Amino acid sequence: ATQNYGTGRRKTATARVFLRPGTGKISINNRGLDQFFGRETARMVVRQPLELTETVEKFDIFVTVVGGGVSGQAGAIRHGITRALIEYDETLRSSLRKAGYVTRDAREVERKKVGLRKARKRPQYS
Amino acid sequence: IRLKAFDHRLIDQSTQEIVETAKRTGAQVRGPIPLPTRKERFTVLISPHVNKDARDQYEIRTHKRVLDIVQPTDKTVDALMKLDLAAGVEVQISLG
Amino acid sequence: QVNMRDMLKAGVHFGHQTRYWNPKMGKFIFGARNKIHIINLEKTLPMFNEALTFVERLAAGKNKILFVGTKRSAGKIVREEAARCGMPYVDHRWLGGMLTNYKTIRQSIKRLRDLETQSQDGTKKEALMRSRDLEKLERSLGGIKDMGGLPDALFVIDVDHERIAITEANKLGIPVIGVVDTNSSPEGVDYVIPGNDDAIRAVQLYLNSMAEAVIRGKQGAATSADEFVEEAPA
Amino acid sequence: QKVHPNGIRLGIVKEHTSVWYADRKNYADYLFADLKVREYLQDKLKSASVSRIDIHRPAQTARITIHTARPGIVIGKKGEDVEKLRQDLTKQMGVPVHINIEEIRKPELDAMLVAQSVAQQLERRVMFRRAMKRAVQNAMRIGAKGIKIQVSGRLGGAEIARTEWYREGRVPLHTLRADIDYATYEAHTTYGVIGVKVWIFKGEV
RNA sequence: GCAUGGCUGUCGUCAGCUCGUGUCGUGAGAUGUUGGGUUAAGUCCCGUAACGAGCGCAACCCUUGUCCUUAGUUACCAGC
Repeated sequence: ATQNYGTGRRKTATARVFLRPGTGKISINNRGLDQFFGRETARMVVRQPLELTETVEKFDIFVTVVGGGVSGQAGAIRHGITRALIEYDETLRSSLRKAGYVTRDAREVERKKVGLRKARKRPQYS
Repeated sequence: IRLKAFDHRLIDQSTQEIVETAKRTGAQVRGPIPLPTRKERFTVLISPHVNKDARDQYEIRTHKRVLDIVQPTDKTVDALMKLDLAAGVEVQISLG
Repeated sequence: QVNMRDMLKAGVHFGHQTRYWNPKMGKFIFGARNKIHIINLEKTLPMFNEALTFVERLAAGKNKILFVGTKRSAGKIVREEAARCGMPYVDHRWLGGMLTNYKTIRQSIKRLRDLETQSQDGTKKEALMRSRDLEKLERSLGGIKDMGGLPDALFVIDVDHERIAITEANKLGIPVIGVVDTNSSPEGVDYVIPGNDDAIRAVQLYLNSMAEAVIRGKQGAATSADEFVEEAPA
Repeated sequence: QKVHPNGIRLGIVKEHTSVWYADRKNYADYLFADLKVREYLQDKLKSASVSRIDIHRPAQTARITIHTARPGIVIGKKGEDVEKLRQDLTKQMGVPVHINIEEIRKPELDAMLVAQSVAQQLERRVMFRRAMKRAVQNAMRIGAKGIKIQVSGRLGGAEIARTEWYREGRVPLHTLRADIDYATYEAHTTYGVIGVKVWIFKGEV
């Protein structure tokens, strides 16, 4: 059919993104988009790959995201929807490889090592 | 059926010793399902008299593994339990 | 060969210069025309004919003759008029310690006897990691396929270039067939050839005499290989 | 300094000497059995050299495979020691005990068997090096590709702690792919305590 | 703990440290291991009285990041 499955992970988050033709229906975990992400700039960051590919009005969007942090789930959707947009063709492939959206951000947290206190901070001597 | 052992070169090599040796006798047994793994870290000090920042840390694992029958009509695996236990596998029975 | 116009046309008579000089060689000189030394023309060919007399004397006696003198410019005639079953040769720089450290070279020819056959198989770059080393071993150990014994005839084409092999020869007592020049010293070499190494014709007309005298030595050895068993012409 | 050459390869080269699963309520009640078994058996089998004592636990009892390179000393006149110990291993380990004995053909290629002979020679007042130049070449006529033997201790001297070091062949230690044996048996002379380390390197992979 | 074994710190995860045979030196030595280029690296290439070999560095191991196959309860809810 026209249902399109999109996943995306960033900072231990995971978002199921479904994409199908509709009229601006943006719903996440049975919540509105302005209601879910309370008072942040990432309310527009989830639209940034969408408005780049000039399809902001032409699809239903159904998002289910689990785990992660507050602004880590918003990055999971942004990576998640870019994989769902490229199930169509590779016409928007070059519009997103150049945009720097398709690559999953590999930067994950680092473990505490013995002798040190943080991942790299160490106590003071004299 | 549920299985507990200490290394995946036994416990995931004894399920085929049960899946083949029960599906042969007619009854349907589905594919085994993995579970989450026990992981226990043990950081021990290494010097006899003290020098604290030299340490060494180990880890003991426990692999789990769950089978699933469909139609119970075989007591064949009930006799073939001493065969399917080899060295360090424990099998609690849940004959679904 | 023994012909005089072979000596005149090849460019034998001329030397290096007048300041590059050695008075231990100066007995065998003729003049100093136009600041370039002219070697003697009349004492060469009695010495040159008697050198081939003892080449043929060895060549029918079941032994080896070694050709050296690797210069990349004019040593290709040594690459060309050799590589047959009775004469080893060399292609790269003479290794420091070969006649005296021959026990090591017996161990390093063990790699040579495999990596030709080992390239039957040929991961991807891992084949190139070992087929690269076949080029260097071909470059140096390739000319020697013989193993066992020591060569009974060292034919040095240029004495001033390789004092290494002459020193390692006289530690063992093998004959050295050297070709000296004006500037090089006539000491360490056994059967001298007071000639020149400054033309492609002179380096070729010294060596057509040598590889022919061993063919007739092998033709003499084939004449004498029946003498080894049968006694009627022996 | 040189982390133990079994503890880095439990996995890719070797395996444990004892396999049995236990719950968290009985895990520390099978270890104290299996650790005073090995102190018992080696004090009895001081001769008839022993390299490895494996223990399996099948369903509810036991199994033990004692390895000797001379089984006829232990099985003497059809198990006069076998059934005698099997009565008395149960008195330390309440389950019924099996005892099984294999051979260690090529006894000069396992490190415990070699290093027990070093303590024997160095307590007969044999020279510290004539004992060991011959204990490596004998273990190189047949078998291994590299041997290190370190002999450290008093070494006969007054106030001397020197280390003999002799090596033959090839021994890697930072390759996890390889297969290395290791053993430390000691020696009590009439003065001082000498410790001996052995690093027999068998074939790789 | 200056009679010692065992076990750990340290220089320092720093790129070094040695041997066989050979030649030079009356000898202690030295050469290989220096030169040009290059490298996280005695890592490589070209050179060269040295030719080789070992320890090390690299890789072999673990984990994290992409996809594929095998698997669906206690996990999973797109379709019903």
